[PDB]
Amino acid sequence: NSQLTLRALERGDLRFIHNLNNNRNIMSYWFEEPYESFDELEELYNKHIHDNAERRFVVEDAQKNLIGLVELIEINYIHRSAEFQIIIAPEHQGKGFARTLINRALDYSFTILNLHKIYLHVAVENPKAVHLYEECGFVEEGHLVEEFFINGRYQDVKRMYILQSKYLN
Amino acid sequence: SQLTLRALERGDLRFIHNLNNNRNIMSYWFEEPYESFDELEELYNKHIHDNAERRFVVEDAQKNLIGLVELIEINYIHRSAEFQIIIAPEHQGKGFARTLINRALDYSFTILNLHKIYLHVAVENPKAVHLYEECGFVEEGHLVEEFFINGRYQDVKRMYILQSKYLN
Amino acid sequence: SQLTLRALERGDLRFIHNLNNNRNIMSYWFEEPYESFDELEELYNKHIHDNAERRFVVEDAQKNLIGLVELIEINYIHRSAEFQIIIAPEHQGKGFARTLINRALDYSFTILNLHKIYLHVAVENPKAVHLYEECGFVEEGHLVEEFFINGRYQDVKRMYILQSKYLN
Amino acid sequence: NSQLTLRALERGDLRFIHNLNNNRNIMSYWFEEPYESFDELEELYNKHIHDNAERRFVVEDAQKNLIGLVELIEINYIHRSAEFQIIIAPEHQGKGFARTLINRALDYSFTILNLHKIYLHVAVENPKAVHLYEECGFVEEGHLVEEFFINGRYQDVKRMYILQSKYLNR
Amino acid sequence: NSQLTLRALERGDLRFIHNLNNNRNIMSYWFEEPYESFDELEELYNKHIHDNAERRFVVEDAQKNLIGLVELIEINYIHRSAEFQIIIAPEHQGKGFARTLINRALDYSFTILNLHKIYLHVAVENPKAVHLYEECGFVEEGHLVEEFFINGRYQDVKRMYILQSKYLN
Amino acid sequence: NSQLTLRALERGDLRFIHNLNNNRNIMSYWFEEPYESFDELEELYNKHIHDNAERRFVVEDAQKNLIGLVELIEINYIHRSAEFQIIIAPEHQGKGFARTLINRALDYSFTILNLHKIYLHVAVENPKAVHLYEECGFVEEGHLVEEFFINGRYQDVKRMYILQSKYLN
Amino acid sequence: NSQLTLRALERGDLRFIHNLNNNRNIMSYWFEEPYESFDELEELYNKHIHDNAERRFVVEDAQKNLIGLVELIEINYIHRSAEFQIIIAPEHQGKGFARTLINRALDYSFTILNLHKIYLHVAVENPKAVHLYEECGFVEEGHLVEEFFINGRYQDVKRMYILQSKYLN
Amino acid sequence: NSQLTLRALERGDLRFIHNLNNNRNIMSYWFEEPYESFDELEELYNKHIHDNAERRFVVEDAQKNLIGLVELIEINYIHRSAEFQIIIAPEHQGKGFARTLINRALDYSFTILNLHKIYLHVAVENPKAVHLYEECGFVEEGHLVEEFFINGRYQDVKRMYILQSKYLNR
Amino acid sequence: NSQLTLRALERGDLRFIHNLNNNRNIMSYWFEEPYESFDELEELYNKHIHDNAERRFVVEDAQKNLIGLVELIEINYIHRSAEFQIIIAPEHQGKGFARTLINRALDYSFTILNLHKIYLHVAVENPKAVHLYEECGFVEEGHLVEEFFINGRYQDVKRMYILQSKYLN
Amino acid sequence: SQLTLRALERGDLRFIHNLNNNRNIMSYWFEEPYESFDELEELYNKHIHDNAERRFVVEDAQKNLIGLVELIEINYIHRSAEFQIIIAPEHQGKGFARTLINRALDYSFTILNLHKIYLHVAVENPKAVHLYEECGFVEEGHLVEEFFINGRYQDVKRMYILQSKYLN
Amino acid sequence: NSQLTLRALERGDLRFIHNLNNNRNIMSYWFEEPYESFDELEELYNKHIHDNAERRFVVEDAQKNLIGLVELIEINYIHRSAEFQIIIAPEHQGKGFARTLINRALDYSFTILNLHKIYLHVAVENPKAVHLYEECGFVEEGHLVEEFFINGRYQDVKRMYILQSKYLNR
Amino acid sequence: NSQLTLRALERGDLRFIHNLNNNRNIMSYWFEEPYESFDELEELYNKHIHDNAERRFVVEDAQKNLIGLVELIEINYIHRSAEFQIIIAPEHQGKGFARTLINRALDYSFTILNLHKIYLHVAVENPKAVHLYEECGFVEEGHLVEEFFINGRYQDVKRMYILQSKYLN
Repeated sequence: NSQLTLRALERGDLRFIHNLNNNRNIMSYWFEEPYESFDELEELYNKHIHDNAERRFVVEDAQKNLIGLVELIEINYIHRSAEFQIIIAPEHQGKGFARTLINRALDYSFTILNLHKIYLHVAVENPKAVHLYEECGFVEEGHLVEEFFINGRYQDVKRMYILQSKYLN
Repeated sequence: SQLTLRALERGDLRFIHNLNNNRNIMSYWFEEPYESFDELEELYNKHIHDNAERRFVVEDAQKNLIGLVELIEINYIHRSAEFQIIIAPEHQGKGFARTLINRALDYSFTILNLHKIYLHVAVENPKAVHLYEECGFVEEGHLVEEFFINGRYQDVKRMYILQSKYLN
Repeated sequence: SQLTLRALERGDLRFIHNLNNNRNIMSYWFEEPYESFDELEELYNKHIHDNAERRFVVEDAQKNLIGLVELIEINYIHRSAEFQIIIAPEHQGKGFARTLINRALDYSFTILNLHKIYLHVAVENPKAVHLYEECGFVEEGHLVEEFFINGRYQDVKRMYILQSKYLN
Repeated sequence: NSQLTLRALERGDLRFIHNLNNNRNIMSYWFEEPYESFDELEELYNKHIHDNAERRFVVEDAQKNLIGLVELIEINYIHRSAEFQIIIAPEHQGKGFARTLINRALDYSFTILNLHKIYLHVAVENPKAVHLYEECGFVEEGHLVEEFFINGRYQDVKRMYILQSKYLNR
Repeated sequence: NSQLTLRALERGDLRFIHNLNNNRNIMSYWFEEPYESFDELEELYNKHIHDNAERRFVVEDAQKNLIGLVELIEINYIHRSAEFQIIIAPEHQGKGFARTLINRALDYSFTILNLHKIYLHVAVENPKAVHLYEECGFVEEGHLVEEFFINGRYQDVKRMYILQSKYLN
Repeated sequence: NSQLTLRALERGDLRFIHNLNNNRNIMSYWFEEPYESFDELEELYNKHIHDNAERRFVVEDAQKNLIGLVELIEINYIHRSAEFQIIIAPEHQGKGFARTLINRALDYSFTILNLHKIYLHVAVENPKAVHLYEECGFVEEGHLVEEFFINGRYQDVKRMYILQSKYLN
Repeated sequence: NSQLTLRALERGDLRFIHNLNNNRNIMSYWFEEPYESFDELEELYNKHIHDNAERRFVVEDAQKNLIGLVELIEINYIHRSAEFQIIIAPEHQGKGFARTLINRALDYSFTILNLHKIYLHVAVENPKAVHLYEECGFVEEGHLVEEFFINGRYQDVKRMYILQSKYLN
Repeated sequence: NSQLTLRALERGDLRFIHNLNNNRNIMSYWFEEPYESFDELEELYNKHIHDNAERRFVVEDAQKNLIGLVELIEINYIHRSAEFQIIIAPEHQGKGFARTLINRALDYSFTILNLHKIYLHVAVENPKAVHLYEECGFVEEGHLVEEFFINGRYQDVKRMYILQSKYLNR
Repeated sequence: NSQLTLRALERGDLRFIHNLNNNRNIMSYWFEEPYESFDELEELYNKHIHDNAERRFVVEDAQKNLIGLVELIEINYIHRSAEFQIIIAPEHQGKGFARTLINRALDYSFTILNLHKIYLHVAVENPKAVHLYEECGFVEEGHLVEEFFINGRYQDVKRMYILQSKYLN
Repeated sequence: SQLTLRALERGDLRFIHNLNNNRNIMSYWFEEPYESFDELEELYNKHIHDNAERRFVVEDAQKNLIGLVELIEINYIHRSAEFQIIIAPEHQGKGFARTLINRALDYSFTILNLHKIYLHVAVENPKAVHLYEECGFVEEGHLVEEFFINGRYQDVKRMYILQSKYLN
Repeated sequence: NSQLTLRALERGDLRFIHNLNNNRNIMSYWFEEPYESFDELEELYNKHIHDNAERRFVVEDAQKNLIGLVELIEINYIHRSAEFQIIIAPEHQGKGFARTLINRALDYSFTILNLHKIYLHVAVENPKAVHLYEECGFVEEGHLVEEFFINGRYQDVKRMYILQSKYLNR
Repeated sequence: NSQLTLRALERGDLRFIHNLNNNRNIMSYWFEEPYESFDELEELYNKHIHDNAERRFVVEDAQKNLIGLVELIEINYIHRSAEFQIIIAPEHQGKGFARTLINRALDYSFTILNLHKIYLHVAVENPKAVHLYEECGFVEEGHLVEEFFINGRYQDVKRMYILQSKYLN
């Protein structure tokens, strides 16, 4: 709903993020191996406290339930571009929060970091997310062929993208 | 009258963090409303001896955390300092702005021995530029599209006040 | 069916230490049954980012610590990995061997994208070499007097299984 | 020709590399700023000596004249994919060398590194980069809109790729 | 002239820099104290070698003579702004290289660094400096009152500024 | 010949090593990538100067020419085993120095290092290598199936091994 | 009274010292800015644990109430001289403990460190302290003109002093 | 004369500084021990490169002959006051240079550093130090009793001062 | 009894080991000074966590009572030799556990580290231990004359020894 | 008889600190009665392995902290050591001096194998120089104005005793 | 003869020491591996500069020709005992030097170090090591069975000793 | 003579120091072992460069020849005492430079270092040393019995001492 907010990740939030980072199936559409020790994650978090090339956001409702995660990575201040990554948690999915949350990472990228472009990557075989993004104003700019090994085979992905004005206006 | 002003300590940091992740308060500082505690704590721990800033916490007599005030970029040759100010939204509209701005000019001019104090303020903050004008500040600057805030390029004033006019 | 497989954490380490100081279990790994927690903890803390190994903990649904499984010497050119396995003596003879070996080949072949998996197994372990044979492994090696264990020089098998045959 | 070879980027080759990373003409198509200290080149070079995620190639002829460079970067060892890029030094361009150099690299990635997918990012306003790349076998899979700011203004670039599949049989 | 080119500052140049930072005529016009040991200068360098908020340029002619120093400082990245500062060696002044070297500077920022605003601070009693900024398109936006104490007295400086739009177009 | 002697690897030799580790003909037969900067090589050295699980030998003739490299690696200490590897410089191949240099190697391990087992891995399609190990007393014990990807293709290698007993006696 | 003692400062004592270091008015006659974070103080304390150039003493009664602070700083073992600094706390002042406490810092400087001279600095505009010191045997040796910025203006101070014998005898 | 200039103390000037810090004649009035390693001079020099609390001046003539030094120390930026001291090398004393050197320093402190008060500590048994200092405008504000042990015995020193007030108008 | 086990020393075990390291009389037949701070010991323990040249074992019964300590030191993997050291605690002595425990350090040295020789050192004036060792298969190989200062005078000691087969067979 | 002597540990340090800030006890050691715990703790942590000193704590059977005894400047060539001793004022005049001095000479001569033990004692300590004389020590030194203590320059004795005379 | 002297092992003497620690003939009786980097020799040398537990002696003649070495190791300062060993460089063996060298060492240990017991470990298959050692006064106290693996096979060594007692009176 | 001057010890002098500390004739008379590597010497130096409890003097003649070494050690600061030690190079002995170099030494301590007591320790069987201290005003105050083991035997030394008063006056 409108109650949904975003907030900078925090050390208190690191069990909730670990639990999602070890879920084979949540992690399956992020193209990332489900194996992170709470030691490795914790330490990767600390090493990156001051890395200005990312914003990692924890997603919350009103009753203070952690809904999921929005991430901006690969922020380049020269070309003004960033990669966006969203995970809604197992217990918070199929509830209709996607549109909202995706739209606050643009709101953020665009109304705060003054970015020129946000781009994502999405499995053609997760053809629910691609309609979600479309319906937010993202257009397809590449059919990456056999990019990422997911689940026993090489799987294709769509690079999608929305520009700053487009969102802002 | 009941409003004291004292240095920033450690069990002050969850006050600061809170306000530091608020859009409607940070924008007025132009800053980005993203700072985790780790960042906050660690950046605190690195300036602990930096003699170029005075970070103050505003308290009442009941000792409840009223706001903060900063004297940043203190340059000891030209004796210039900037002044930013924040009242927590929960102590706004109480008539605390004038008192807290004068203690800040009272610390700068009567303790630090400074020559200039300067602030930057959003132009769209029309009931605020007055405040500082009303405290003896005068615009010297119309900054065209200094800060990108809330979707667009925006203008802020550079205002200024000297020891010569606050002490005299 | 009820057996999950997940990365090695910190409040896992008294499980590991225990088994790591057991003769009748370590010998089957050829290793020495001497490792204190300090050694264990500190060596853990030094490979935390080593991307050449995947150390997994076996749990049930009741979440009781069933065993561990390791993918060590992962070489990303030849895509070969070794596979060691341990079930705590208190979950032995329950019929857990096949399930846990297949999840290990399922992690190696379908997540890591590996070409080879290889294990070493005592020759005197005659109801075990079968197990892996029975899981699609085939001896390529009779290692003459590789490991000194339990008083004498002893032989182990080098067995192997490819992504080509586990996926097909 | 056949004289051209690739080898490990060494410490002594950094006054060669600095000079090309400070050239506006070369860099502005590599999409990176034409600015970098020898000190930023060498210290960044020292930080990455052990990084199994890249191979950095100084290209030489038969008389050891420094011709050009070749990177293979972002070397992921799950998906087995990398990014491939190439400069040929202003003094050795337009001599029919690019293909040998693309080939050698794809030979290295595929017959040695064992990668599944070599991909390159190429600008539309560089029509002979696109072309040479097609000749060598690369396929476009993308057209990225105003993805990089380059010389006054936002420009599109293409993505093009070959698989181990395609290169080891032709 | 067309022989003036900008290149990154280098260690082997840091003696030339040293001579301009310990000269009072030039550093007055930089609001900064003309005292800086070769060790401070060089330790400061090493300290800011990876620092993305500045670009420090040496200026060469055709014969590899050393001309001057262009700097872009406080490259802010949200707001896309830098402050521009310059020194033309004493021996090399009043040959009309200024405009071409303020030109090169506006070029970098706006064509490569994709910044919106270039801004400087120019001493009101250094009007030569004032009149070189105005022909390159700078506009006054602040009259900073008693900003710097210099040669025994507190002076005024002008903020002047030029925007990306106005440059290219 | 009797002029071939082993001595510890030295820093001043590490250029000679450098030339064999960046050569593809020789490193194929070492199951290892022919790419290694002088900095990796030399930083790796310093890293393993006190490390008791390897002995790294340079091989000299009478005239102090540099011949080759003998290594003993993974000197395990419970089980008394090492793996033996070798390279004879290209210029120095096929003069029949091999046996004497595999000989010296078996000598060290078994007479000074009191190891029980010497073992190697030899590329099946590098049979010259195979036939040099068998005359020095090595016995095959493994046919490692598709162990190394090399020149575009996954190959087989032989484990071969020789025991302390069989050497001395 | 005679019950008053002195004891080396200690980490347990650091809230009591902080509370005095942030009192504009206690700190006003010490010429020192009232702004020390409990972090800065704590850290300055640690950095100086072994600095033999100071003695920092906490002042206590019988019931274990912390009365104030006596400090010796700038101890020079060549000329034998030190600066003395006393603060009695807000809740312990106007009680007649000054004479006593001042006399145990001499007792200490003189009977223990074997110092030759103790000197202080005192605002002419805190003309209660100057009579206190006089009445302890301190004589005036300079009228420092406009030394220290206190409270909106430059204020004068008396350098005072008592020699070793003078005290000891 | 007018040829004399002050500049930043550099690494190369420390064999000049060592030699004066090891001279009993010079130091014994500066109140400091005539003993210090080059190693103690250079390592202490390295520790203080960034210290905004001091300015250390090598004085030179027109031919860059090393004449003397000048410190301004204890540079407090609330009270805006400092201590000022000066040696003139044994080979360039008694040539009428001291005033230029005091002036230059007071020019630096007042027209650049922006200090409110420059103070010096001078010995009674140095009557031409007291004198030169008066000529330049300094006022005694103190007479410190046996404040320093110097050559066998305890000696008094005076304190003398000028304000920015007095120097910028005369 | 047969219930007796050995286990790698551990940080929890360090009061029990300290208490024995400060017993003049237990430490008297170990030729070692009874003075180790729990700080020195603790720190010596940490420094040696990964030193492969020793095994320090804590001895336990069934009810989890710490019986004493067995130590292997000076393990040399080239000659295969080690020094063995046993202490049974004050409250666990004269109970008949010696034979057992000595025989598990051989069992360990011989069945696990694959050592060739274990040797000890024993005061001729502790002529109970020498019969204990004899009765375990240790033979005397030197009468060290006036080796170790124990209790006011230079005392002689027997170097004793048992070989691997001898034990194993 | 009931008095044991053992090494200095960590939960010993508030004993030591206490005595270390006492004038009437430290003076007899000539030392300065100023040492904070931080100094004490940290200097402890730096000599933990220094094999030139043995710092002992005196306990009774009831295990109450009776005093301390030190063997400092142990030189392993000349085999000389100094010996300082302190009984807490609350265990003084109990007749503990002789027993505790002999255990110290018993540790030095029969464990450390030392040749000399030497102590320095205030001359104005006339019922103490006797004590050590009475334990076999003999003045070799009248140190003129060694130590400044309690307002004035003062003399101390250098006394000495050898392994040759304590063992024989 | 009387020209021979011992002195502190210095940094410059390590290319002399390396060469003897890499000789199979010399080392194989010292019971240590004939293998060690200059880097392992120098870094181990750097780690032990302050170690009061050893004295390491380069032996020289009258013309400073490097003759041989001498260690005294495991220098315990309770029991006052040490291990003593000695090499004489292949080019200066069989010239009647060993005794002087053993003597000098026992002079150092007993008249300077003040040790109670100097002990050496000697191999049976070195009958003139045993012999020379007896001549100098050393007594066997042990015969250690197959204590070291040396040249293909396990060998026994003897232990031999002299006390300060015996050496300071003969 | 009047050409003998003291100056601080310097790194470039530390070879001269090296030659006196490895000479047995001279170090016997210093109660210290004539063995000290150039690395120990030079690492010890660096360690005590800021250390205020010693002054280490080299002694030069007019021609910059290197004469000897004067040291002041254990400069205690409460009690104002140092120990004085000296070496006159062998080549430079018995020319009557001693008194002037013991003189210079007493001069420093008492006129610059404001110490009350100079003390030394002189080997009873080194009476030449004894008779040089007595004419410079030293007085015996201790006969240290069997203090140092030297050339095979434990000797006696004299404490001798001289006071500030007696020097100047």
